[PDB]
Amino acid sequence: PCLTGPRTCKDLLDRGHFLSGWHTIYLPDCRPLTVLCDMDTDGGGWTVFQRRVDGSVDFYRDWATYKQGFGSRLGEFWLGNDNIHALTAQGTSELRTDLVDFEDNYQFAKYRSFKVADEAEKYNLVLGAFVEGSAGDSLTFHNNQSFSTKDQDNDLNTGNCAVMFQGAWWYKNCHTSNLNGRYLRGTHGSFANGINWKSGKGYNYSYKVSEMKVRPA
Amino acid sequence: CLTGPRTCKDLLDRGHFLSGWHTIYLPDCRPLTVLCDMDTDGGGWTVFQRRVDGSVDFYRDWATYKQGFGSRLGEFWLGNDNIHALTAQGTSELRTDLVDFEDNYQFAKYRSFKVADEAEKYNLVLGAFVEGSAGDSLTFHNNQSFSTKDQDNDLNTGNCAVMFQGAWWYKNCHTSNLNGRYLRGTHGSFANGINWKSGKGYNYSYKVSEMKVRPA
Amino acid sequence: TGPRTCKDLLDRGHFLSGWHTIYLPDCRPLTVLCDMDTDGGGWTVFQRRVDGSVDFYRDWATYKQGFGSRLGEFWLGNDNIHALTAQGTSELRTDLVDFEDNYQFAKYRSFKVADEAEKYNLVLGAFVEGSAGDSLTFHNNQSFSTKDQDNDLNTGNCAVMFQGAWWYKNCHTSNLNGRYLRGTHGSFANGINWKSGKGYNYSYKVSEMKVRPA
Ligand SMILES: *[C@@H]1O[C@H](CO)[C@@H](O[C@@H]2O[C@H](CO)[C@@H](O[C@@H]3O[C@H](CO)[C@@H](O)[C@H](O)[C@@H]3O)[C@H](O)[C@H]2NC(C)=O)[C@H](O)[C@H]1NC(C)=O
Ligand SMILES: CC(=O)OCC[N+](C)(C)C
Ligand SMILES: CC(=O)OCC[N+](C)(C)C
Ligand SMILES: CC(=O)OCC[N+](C)(C)C
Ligand SMILES: [Ca+2]
Ligand SMILES: [Ca+2]
Ligand SMILES: [Ca+2]
Repeated sequence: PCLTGPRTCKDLLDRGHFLSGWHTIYLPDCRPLTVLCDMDTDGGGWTVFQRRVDGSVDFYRDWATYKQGFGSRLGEFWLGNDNIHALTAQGTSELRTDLVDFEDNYQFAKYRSFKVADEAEKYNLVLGAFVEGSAGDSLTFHNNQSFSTKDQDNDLNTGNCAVMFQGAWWYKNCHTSNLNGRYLRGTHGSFANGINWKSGKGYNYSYKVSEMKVRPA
Repeated sequence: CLTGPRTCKDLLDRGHFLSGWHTIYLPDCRPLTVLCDMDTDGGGWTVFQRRVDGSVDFYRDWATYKQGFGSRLGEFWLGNDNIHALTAQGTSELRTDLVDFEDNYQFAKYRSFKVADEAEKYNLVLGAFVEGSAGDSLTFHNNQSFSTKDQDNDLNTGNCAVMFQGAWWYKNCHTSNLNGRYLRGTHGSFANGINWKSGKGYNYSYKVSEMKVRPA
Repeated sequence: TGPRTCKDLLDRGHFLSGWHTIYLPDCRPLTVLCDMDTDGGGWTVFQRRVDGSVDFYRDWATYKQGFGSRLGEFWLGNDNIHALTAQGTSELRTDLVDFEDNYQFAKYRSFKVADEAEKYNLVLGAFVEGSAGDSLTFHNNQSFSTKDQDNDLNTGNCAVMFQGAWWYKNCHTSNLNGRYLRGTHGSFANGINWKSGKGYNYSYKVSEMKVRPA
């Protein structure tokens, strides 16, 4: 009953589910997990692990919360670090980042591979090559970095990157990207604490939509 | 049934951490797709009422409140038969969540909450106010049949549901009216909005409202 | 056996609109959107525009298999729409909203689309009623045209001029798969347009196309 069923969003597309939405796939350890499949963007078949859309969900959360995931299938959410690792351990998944502004401009960025280690390794980020994408690289800077929340500081910054830029991320010292920052709605005066992608709209603009998704590379 | 999930609390305990529509099995093993709020106040809440944008007409008749109405994609009332079925084993709390148009949030938690069957006209059986920023505006409605425009069971020589375009355990008539008209903030009209008297009062209609239960 | 249509589901006490799985006459599952509210309820919805978030200017293979998101806009796909209609008599119905929240509709006694061999050909009954007027009878007995597949009768490219897919003739009175232009637009007839409704220069806020047994 675990071997009958699907294991990625790509499988489901291959089996003729053409509509984006929440489907259940089976983890490599046979745990069933209800994921969001984007069956439309760039060929379709993407499993979506992060999604901001309207600012309705608090993303300024603690380690246990980022661990297990939070939010709503009906809106915004983080799939959870255990799940993101589970999905990306064994094998090779490409990463697509899709973004939108409040002026309705669509941007993206695409990476060759994407993997996060387990909690023992603080969900460490293993990033392949920037392939292309009109949003430009603002993730490579964050390669080989542990992931930090406000209540657990694993960055290379003598202070707390998560309290400062008000998010949660593979911070370094601190970031060129902050997709789990505060939903600030466009141009903001405050520094780099919005849904920010430095090479995109920069440190003072917070996107309307953001999605981070994976697909078997 | 029986092994599977009985409540939204079960589903959380079993590792569904994301809010959303899941199917649970009632005290009678009838399968029921409900909305689980896996986030608020510990999570594990089954949500039976939701206003969010004003897209759904709530000024409806008895048969409609009976069976429920609305959309999983937005606003809805789970239906009185279902709400009764859900709280029959009268040991589950009520939380009322409310958001204004400046994103200021408020709430009100009650220690038990139960509605009788249609025979007893979905009478409201409410426990104690425990805590909450909304102030308490539900108690006043304890031990009262539920009325809709076409089924007048209030203590008011007229038709309360008509006079406040809603449906409720109306007395004479109300201090709370969460099924009233989606009036969008301050309104001139009297007490016919999504109103909670002790909250923002008789002339302010909230942006969001949710009524949810969980086993104590 | 189980759920053949959204009407079945309503008859079984699913009163809330939303995505349910039903069983096509071949017995293939399909998760469809049920509108359990409008005009008695029990409608299976095969098209929906709501906010302009999804690109509808797509190619034949894409309209074939469907595209979009259960969370928003989408086209159920022509194979599914054919599967969905052909076997029985389903009764089309269109719901249009303009930006001043004015509501209009049209209803048709029957609605069917042929298979891909016949170019998903539109086979349409008579106008029952509709305050939107009738901007679709005009399109009866016409193959589907995508920007990349031209089967229209303007030897120019209808789909390209107006950017959308439809059973185009020479060219259109309705264009519900056109560009989400947000109300009044200067460009000609390339929005979400229904000619007898708010005409060739207004693009609705919402549009839905849904079917139900007669
Ligand atoms: C991820 O970051 C870690 C730090 O947490 C990086 O580890 C460091 O890697 C350098 C070389 O890249 C190591 O230097 C080597 O070791 C000896 C010193 O004992 C030196 O003499 C050798 O010549 C060699 O340079 C360094 O020791 C090491 N630091 C730590 C803290 O272990 C690691 O390289 C990063 N991983 C990737 C794939 O980038
Ligand atoms: C930080 C965060 O995730 O919010 C919850 C705080 N808690 C669990 C201590 C009440
Ligand atoms: C008021 C309301 O809930 O609508 C139902 C009335 N009827 C009979 C037209 C369906
Ligand atoms: C709109 C709705 O579902 O209730 C009225 C019933 N109708 C329209 C079939 C008479
Ligand atoms: Ca530090
Ligand atoms: Ca009375
Ligand atoms: Ca031509």
